[PDB]
Amino acid sequence: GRVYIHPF
Amino acid sequence: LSEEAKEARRINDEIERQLRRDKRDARRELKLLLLGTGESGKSTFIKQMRIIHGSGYSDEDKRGFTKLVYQNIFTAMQAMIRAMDTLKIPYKYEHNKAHAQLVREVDVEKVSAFENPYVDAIKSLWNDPGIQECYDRRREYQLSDSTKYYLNDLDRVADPAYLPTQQDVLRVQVPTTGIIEYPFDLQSVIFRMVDVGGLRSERRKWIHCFENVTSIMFLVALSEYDQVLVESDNENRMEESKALFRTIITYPWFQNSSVILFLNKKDLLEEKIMYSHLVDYFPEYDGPQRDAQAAREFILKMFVDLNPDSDKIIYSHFTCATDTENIRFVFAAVKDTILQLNLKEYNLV
Amino acid sequence: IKRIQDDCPKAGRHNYIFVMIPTLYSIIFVVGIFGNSLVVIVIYFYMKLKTVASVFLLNLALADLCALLTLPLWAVYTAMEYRWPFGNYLCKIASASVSFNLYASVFLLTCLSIDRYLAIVHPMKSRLRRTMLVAKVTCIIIWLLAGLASLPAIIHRNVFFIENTNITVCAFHYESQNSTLPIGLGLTKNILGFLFPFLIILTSYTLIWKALKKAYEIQKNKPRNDDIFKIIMAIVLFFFFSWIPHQIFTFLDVLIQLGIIRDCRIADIVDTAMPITICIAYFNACLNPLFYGFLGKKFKRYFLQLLKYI
Amino acid sequence: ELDQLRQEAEQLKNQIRDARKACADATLSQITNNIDPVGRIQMRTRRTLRGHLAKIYAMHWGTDSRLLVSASQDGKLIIWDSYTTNKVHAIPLRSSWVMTCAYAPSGNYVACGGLDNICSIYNLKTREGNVRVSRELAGHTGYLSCCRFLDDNQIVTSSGDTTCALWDIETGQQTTTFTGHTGDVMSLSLAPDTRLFVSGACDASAKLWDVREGMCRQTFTGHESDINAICFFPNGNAFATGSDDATCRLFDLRADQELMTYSHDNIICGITSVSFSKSGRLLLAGYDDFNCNVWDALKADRAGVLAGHDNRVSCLGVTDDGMAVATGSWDSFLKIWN
Amino acid sequence: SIAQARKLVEQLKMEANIDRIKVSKAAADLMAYCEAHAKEDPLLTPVPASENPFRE
Ligand SMILES: CC(C)CCC[C@@H](C)[C@H]1CC[C@H]2[C@@H]3CC=C4C[C@@H](O)CC[C@]4(C)[C@H]3CC[C@]12C
Ligand SMILES: CC(C)CCC[C@@H](C)[C@H]1CC[C@H]2[C@@H]3CC=C4C[C@@H](O)CC[C@]4(C)[C@H]3CC[C@]12C
Ligand SMILES: CC(C)CCC[C@@H](C)[C@H]1CC[C@H]2[C@@H]3CC=C4C[C@@H](O)CC[C@]4(C)[C@H]3CC[C@]12C
Ligand SMILES: CC(C)CCC[C@@H](C)[C@H]1CC[C@H]2[C@@H]3CC=C4C[C@@H](O)CC[C@]4(C)[C@H]3CC[C@]12C
Ligand SMILES: CC(C)CCC[C@@H](C)[C@H]1CC[C@H]2[C@@H]3CC=C4C[C@@H](O)CC[C@]4(C)[C@H]3CC[C@]12C
Ligand SMILES: CC(C)CCC[C@@H](C)[C@H]1CC[C@H]2[C@@H]3CC=C4C[C@@H](O)CC[C@]4(C)[C@H]3CC[C@]12C
Ligand SMILES: *[C@@H]1O[C@H](CO)[C@@H](O)[C@H](O)[C@H]1NC(C)=O
Repeated sequence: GRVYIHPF
Repeated sequence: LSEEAKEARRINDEIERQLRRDKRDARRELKLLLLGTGESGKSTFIKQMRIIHGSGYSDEDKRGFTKLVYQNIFTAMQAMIRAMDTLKIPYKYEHNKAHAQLVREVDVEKVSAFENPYVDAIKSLWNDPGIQECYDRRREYQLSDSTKYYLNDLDRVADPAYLPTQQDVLRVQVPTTGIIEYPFDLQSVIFRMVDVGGLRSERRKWIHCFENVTSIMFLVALSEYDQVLVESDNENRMEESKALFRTIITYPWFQNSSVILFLNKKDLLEEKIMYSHLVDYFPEYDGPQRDAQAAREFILKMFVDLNPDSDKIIYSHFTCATDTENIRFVFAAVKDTILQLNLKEYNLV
Repeated sequence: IKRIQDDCPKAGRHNYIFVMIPTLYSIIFVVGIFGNSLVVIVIYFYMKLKTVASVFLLNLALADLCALLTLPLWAVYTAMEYRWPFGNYLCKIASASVSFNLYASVFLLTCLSIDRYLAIVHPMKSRLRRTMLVAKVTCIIIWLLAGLASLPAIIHRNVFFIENTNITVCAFHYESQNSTLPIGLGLTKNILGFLFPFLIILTSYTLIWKALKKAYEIQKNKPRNDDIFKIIMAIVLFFFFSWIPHQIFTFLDVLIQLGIIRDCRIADIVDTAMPITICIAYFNACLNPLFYGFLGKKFKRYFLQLLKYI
Repeated sequence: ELDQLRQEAEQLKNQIRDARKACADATLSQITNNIDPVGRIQMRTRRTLRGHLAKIYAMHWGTDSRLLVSASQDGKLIIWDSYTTNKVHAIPLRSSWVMTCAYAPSGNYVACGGLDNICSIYNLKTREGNVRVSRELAGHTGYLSCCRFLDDNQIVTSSGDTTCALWDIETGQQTTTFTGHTGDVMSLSLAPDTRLFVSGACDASAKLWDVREGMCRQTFTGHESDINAICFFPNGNAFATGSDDATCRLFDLRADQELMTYSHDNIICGITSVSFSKSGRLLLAGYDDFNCNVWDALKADRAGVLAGHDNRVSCLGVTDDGMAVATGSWDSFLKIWN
Repeated sequence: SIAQARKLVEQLKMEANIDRIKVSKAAADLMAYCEAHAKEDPLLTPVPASENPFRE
């Protein structure tokens, strides 16, 4: 699925 | 933990709760240091603010001032007799010479009632032209400005059934050798006006007691530019008040304290500048020589120019011994003093 | 290490992001440490923490300092084409470190806004209440409330294995088309992080603006209308225009997750823009020492005293 | 004729100086040259009493050497227990402007005064509930700067009208007036036998008064600026004066001369308080640079420094038994050292 | 003025007749007292912590 890899 | 240690902590805990309540209630207090010149109407200035700030006077409270009323009439007249000897003005009537000795004999403290032999003594001297001429020269020697008021009201003061009117109360002065405080409760904050004009000791010993004050109130009379006092080497009173103003500002204690500069007796300046000139007492003055508003602004500028800091704010007001806005001006100047201090600590200003 | 597939794995993988972004992170880290740490010295040594203002200004400097601490970790994670070599326990902490401190930085600025409003618009009545104890209670409640907002981050954040590219990333997984719990993270940043804090900041500085106009016109004595009013406009607008790009793209990512947005042509820009908007959200942390510090006269003279002691 | 009297006074002053110049064989420094130095003095703050809201201006130890009373300008008179740091009494004063405080030797009374020109006596024991004001000693015309309990019914006060007085608390009227000074009297110290007492004034002179006869016996004139503190040597034949000159000077009653001067080039701040040790070897002095100094009273060399106050140290006392020293400062905190 | 002068010369002539002993005799008595009571001074010679009423 959506992989949100950002710091914040 | 013995039995005794229990009661010791019970007593200690009761005290710590009381100290917490007093610490909470002390946040509502503000200390203002009041510094009168001396000739200024400092007494009538404070009493006026108490009348306008509610309160009032009652017959019980009034009867206390009755003894002071009579005492003031003697002092008033006695100072006139002493000047006769100095200004070398003799009496028009020979009868007054004897009457003058009686007035010198009177002891102000011993006075407790006004008796017939003293009524005449004082009435007769007021009638004498020499004394009236000495009264007219009231600038040369320290004399009450309210003598005419009471001496024209001598008939009611003389009567045994006498009650001072609110106006008599306002003018009468109570002597003080120590600090007296006047609390004004404006609901939001209670002001503690600390009057230290009558300490009569070295100032360096007790000046540090007011290191954290919010503001300093200076009461100066505008009608002192021609009142050369003969006790010293014929020195102008305005110069002495300026020296006192300059000295107080330069103290390192009041580096964080604002200054409220009340200028008193502006109505008397208007009446007296008609026949008196400011340029011959202060050569730096350059005005119409007949305007009462040009002199006011010039006198104010001399006092403000004495401040070297350029960061200490000086608030100025003109009082005419009957202004009803004195307490409201102090609230506005103190509120504005707190606001600027808040801005500085927030790094906004 | 759980094994999953990335829905569209080419989003945000550009050459100019793997070099420019780690440079910005390092630059902000150097500047932010130099600035914020300087402020903490001044408040403890010269202001001496005798006033409520000191308590709030110290916490704001502390929150910005701690947010920058874990920045080098994300700088090298982005440098190596998004590969996490630090292990699960480190991504658990590093994700929480950024979210916790950033939430506290925003919440503290709201507290300064309300606290400044009381001390300026009501200088007389606030003296009874604005005591040191109330400052301590407010500060600890702020940090506790930031921890509860940052808690979903420390829970969902986890290391994953991307079978599509054989790359170990640590991130949040939106496995469901609804996935209500992870999207509560998205809306909390949007509502509890921008709207409510900005409405309070806007309201308080607007009422401060009116009061200073009335106060300066009544006295009319040597007023410095320029400096006080420039700072209020600078403070309010800088907060808005340094946080609004990130909150816009956070909202878009919420729409992507729900299913409203499905095309990867614009899921590519969203993952491309997000590193940029995080860089300029840290501008607050590296510039707060200026706006809330040295724009006043007191800190300027304190720094000159430090300069003399070299 | 005025010139004849002042010339006679000048001749008498010349005779006074000549007599001293004669009985000046050797200085105290020369006699104590071959003596063992005290060394370094290490004192640590055993206690720290908190509870005052504003600056502390005076403290006085009880005779039992465990209870001490302190005065602050917040309007509180607090009695502490040194051992357990428990407050025994918290008296609210009518005027918050207080500059002095005293503790009765019997332990039943305390006294205080200040810019109100009045000395108030508070009864501690036998008064159920709140302690009440037993007496209002009035009659001074300046701020009251020191008071010391001679007995339970006799207190000696010094004021800013350049005069000292001896009061009878029961009657309320002053019994004797000691007026020879030409400046503000700032300090007052009683002899161990309570038959003599020295006073320091702002005219940079100290005088020895006889309590019963009420006359000035000797005048000591070594200081340049104003004297802030004074204290008897335990033997009773000497006393030490601290002044704004940043120097402490020792005087001897029988020699009628200044013996030694305790000064340092670094010290430029005024001296606020002074006290002696039980043996008289250590002379403690509080300063305006926020710390106290301990001096070897026989060699005039510094032996220690009592730091730990961040504002001016205003008061300083040593217990009767010599166990502890209590210093209070404008930081609103008292500290007991050992 | 004149009255104050009369009092001052009276005080100065009254102050003159007090015989003054030599400093060496006086200075010796200061040393004699300090040595006799040196042991009893607790601040001069630190007391063992067992018999210290402060800090146990
Ligand atoms: C912070 C505000 C001003 C937005 C800044 C956006 C900047 C940092 C981003 C957005 C668009 C990005 C550009 C997009 C495309 C390229 C092409 C590449 O071959 C060189 C880098 C370059 C030129 C990027 C440089 C950085 C860039 C300009
Ligand atoms: C990195 C930033 C955010 C924090 C550190 C900023 C410091 C280094 C900068 C910002 C404000 C600058 C000050 C601005 C104004 C003056 C006034 C001048 O008469 C002396 C230098 C002084 C005091 C500058 C010193 C350096 C200064 C304090
Ligand atoms: C449990 C964690 C995740 C959230 C709560 C953190 C709390 C307990 C910690 C973190 C920040 C700390 C604050 C940091 C700075 C100050 C100001 C200083 O004068 C001491 C009190 C105070 C206010 C501290 C109180 C305790 C504090 C608020
Ligand atoms: C947008 C929001 C989340 C920012 C933070 C606002 C809240 C958390 C802050 C702003 C106002 C702060 C309050 C200010 C005053 C007090 C009074 C004190 O006696 C208890 C704490 C309390 C009640 C603080 C609690 C935390 C508080 C309510
Ligand atoms: C986050 C990036 C875009 C930086 C944005 C900074 C902007 C929003 C801030 C920083 C400097 C601030 C300016 C500082 C000074 C003034 C002068 C005043 O008379 C009008 C407002 C104005 C012009 C402020 C407007 C807002 C401002 C321009
Ligand atoms: C300076 C403040 C006020 C606004 C900054 C907006 C910046 C952070 C945001 C807004 C729009 C974003 C852009 C949106 C779309 C793209 C397309 C992509 O292929 C390169 C990055 C780029 C160009 C983003 C760069 C960052 C960006 C420019
Ligand atoms: C990843 O690993 C698998 C084996 O597990 C291999 O077949 C594949 O080629 C590798 N690379 C990619 C891009 O899948």
